[PDB]
Amino acid sequence: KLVRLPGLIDVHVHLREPGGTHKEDFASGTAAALAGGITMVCAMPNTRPPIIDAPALALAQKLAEAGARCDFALFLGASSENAGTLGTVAGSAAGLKLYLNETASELRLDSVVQWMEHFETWPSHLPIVAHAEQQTVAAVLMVAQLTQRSVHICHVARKEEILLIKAAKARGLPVTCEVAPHHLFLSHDDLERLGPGKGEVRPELGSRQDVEALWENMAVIDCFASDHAPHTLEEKCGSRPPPGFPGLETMLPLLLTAVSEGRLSLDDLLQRLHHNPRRIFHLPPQEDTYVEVDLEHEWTIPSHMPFSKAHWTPFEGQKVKGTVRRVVLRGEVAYIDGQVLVPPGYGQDVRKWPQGAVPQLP
Amino acid sequence: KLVRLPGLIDVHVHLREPGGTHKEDFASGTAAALAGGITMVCAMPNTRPPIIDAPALALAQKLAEAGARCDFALFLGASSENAGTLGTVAGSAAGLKLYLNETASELRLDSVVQWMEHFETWPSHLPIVAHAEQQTVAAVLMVAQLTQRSVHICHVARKEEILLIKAAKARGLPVTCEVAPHHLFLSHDDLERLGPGKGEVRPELGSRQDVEALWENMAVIDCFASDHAPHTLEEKCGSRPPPGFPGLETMLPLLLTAVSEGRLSLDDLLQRLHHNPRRIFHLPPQEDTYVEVDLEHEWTIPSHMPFSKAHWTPFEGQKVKGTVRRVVLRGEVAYIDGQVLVPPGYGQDVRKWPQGAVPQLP
Ligand SMILES: [Zn+2]
Ligand SMILES: [Zn+2]
Ligand SMILES: [Zn+2]
Ligand SMILES: [Zn+2]
Ligand SMILES: [Zn+2]
Ligand SMILES: [Zn+2]
Ligand SMILES: [Zn+2]
Ligand SMILES: [Zn+2]
Repeated sequence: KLVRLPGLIDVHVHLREPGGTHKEDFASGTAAALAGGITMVCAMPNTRPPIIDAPALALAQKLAEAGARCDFALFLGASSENAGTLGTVAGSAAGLKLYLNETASELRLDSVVQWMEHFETWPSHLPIVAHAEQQTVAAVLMVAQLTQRSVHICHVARKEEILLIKAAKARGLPVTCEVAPHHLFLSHDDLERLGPGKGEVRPELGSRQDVEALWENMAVIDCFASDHAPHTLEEKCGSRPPPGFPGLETMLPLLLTAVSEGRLSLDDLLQRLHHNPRRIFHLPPQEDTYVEVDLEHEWTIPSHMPFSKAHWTPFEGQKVKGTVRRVVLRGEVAYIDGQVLVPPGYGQDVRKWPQGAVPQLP
Repeated sequence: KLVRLPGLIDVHVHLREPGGTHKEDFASGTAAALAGGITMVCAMPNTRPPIIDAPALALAQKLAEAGARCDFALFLGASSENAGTLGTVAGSAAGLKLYLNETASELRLDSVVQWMEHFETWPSHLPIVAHAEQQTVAAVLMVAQLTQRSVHICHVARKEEILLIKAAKARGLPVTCEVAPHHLFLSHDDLERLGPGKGEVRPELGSRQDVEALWENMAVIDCFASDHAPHTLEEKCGSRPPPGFPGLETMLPLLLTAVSEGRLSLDDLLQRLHHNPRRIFHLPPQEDTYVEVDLEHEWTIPSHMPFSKAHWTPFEGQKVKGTVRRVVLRGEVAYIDGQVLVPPGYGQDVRKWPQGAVPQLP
């Protein structure tokens, strides 16, 4: 009755530690990952302090080693000050994250010249991912070409963006992309229900035509990734709502529902949650690691999933068919039927495994 | 000084056992694979007897288990009689092989309707690969669409074929392809030297414009695979030369030379010899498995490589930069500097590993 899947990978999560641990920490965020059938996560650098230099990465690595319940890699973040300074630690990171749109954070880049500097100085064999919306996609693609290397575009959300990427792929350009579940399963039609606080996310929810274009262009999507971005309900409904949705616990049930409806195949899902994450980010296999899912059980998403400290979900009320029943991680039962059974600290930094270093010429 | 690579995969080898063991057997062919930095091979079904039914597959599996030195999967072959009969054994095979052009073998299909029957009856979640040259590529793509599934095109050799595949990918069609080293590193310009016997291969050597088009369209190539097709020199130079070249021992040195010249990157190589083979064929990781190569050593390909029983090579006289120094397979030293150190029978059928079954809906 159960379907065995390999260990799934989410290349885009915000786990809030250090410095935002009321929103989530490594222990709670990785519990949510395991409950969502995810055994490896790549954590974004917009923490407090942000992971923009070697001391901050060293702290984050120890916090993750002590708190993570699944395996992980940590991104470095590009800043206005750190181009040319990350060479000694770069290979220990998941990749470099460029935040190219609106942020108040120390990740703000004020000029395309700063993007060029990062593309020129970051080691050429290591991943670069970008938060790049609308015309920014075209702009960062131009920088990538000028510097003759690849780029991965995070959370593609619009017809405009997926068609631009499609055209770049048709020209043989080295660009990959990911799409998040909210941009496949929610739209403007849902803003009335969510309200303007809860509904706040970047990239914003798309029109129905945006959603339909992402589905029609599934072939262009290399990865699914949650952009798990936990904030509490008080923050989402307060005066200055921060953008982002929690998503680890709902991503796989939503996508399994689509598989059951024939909207994409099981293989299409596994390419996008396993094989393509591995190959774009050079992430190693996990021995003795698998996920068992039940595809027959129908349930309704509640007002909050059990594990994320966000303690809310924008998918409340959607009917899904697909449940995570058991997760085994490196030979140990990590999750069964609503209970996480590996402690904080069971998870490891995959970039420290011999098989997890990115291959490079001498 | 040495570069560590993951265990490379060759999805297209002819190992001649059962029934052609003067040309190669599992033990000699897998020794050649290991010496070429390959730790997993997918063996084609055009043996004697051909692997076209369950009894023949059972024999071949035991011969491979007893003789193979690296890990493997075995293809089933489509025949004019076996559509609808392979369902119980299909999941144990690498995939189904369709030989769509000229053959005298029991793999000859005489009608496109027989291709349709195979596409309709072979389990939809399992791989199908085709030997399809020139217009046959377009024809089998049509059959795939009619049956709404994917296909993988073997040894793409021509500008015509790579551009057709490029156009299909631009339309979002589920097609992947592989290219063999002889179609990247040899051309018509080499037929004078090779002669009409040794030079016989299918698909035939291309023009210089064919070769240049494959390089220019590297983005369209999903995999490299040798089409290792050993025949003895007596056969190649005799009255009725069979088509095919040996290639396991020369593939990686040729491609490492191209990497050293900047013609493609190390990552481009590893996508095509590791990640994409894994994901197209659902081949499992190999624990504690890696290849160490030396990129500085220049050498000239001799008149025959050490291991293949073909005892000749069409690349004789080419200068290469790139050598396999050490192979470790599942924790054991399998090859060092010209000596194979695992015995016949060390290799295993990866389709019998729990992680090597192709995932499917219940
Ligand atoms: Zn983002
Ligand atoms: Zn991302
Ligand atoms: Zn994000
Ligand atoms: Zn890799
Ligand atoms: Zn062939
Ligand atoms: Zn092939
Ligand atoms: Zn062949
Ligand atoms: Zn797979």
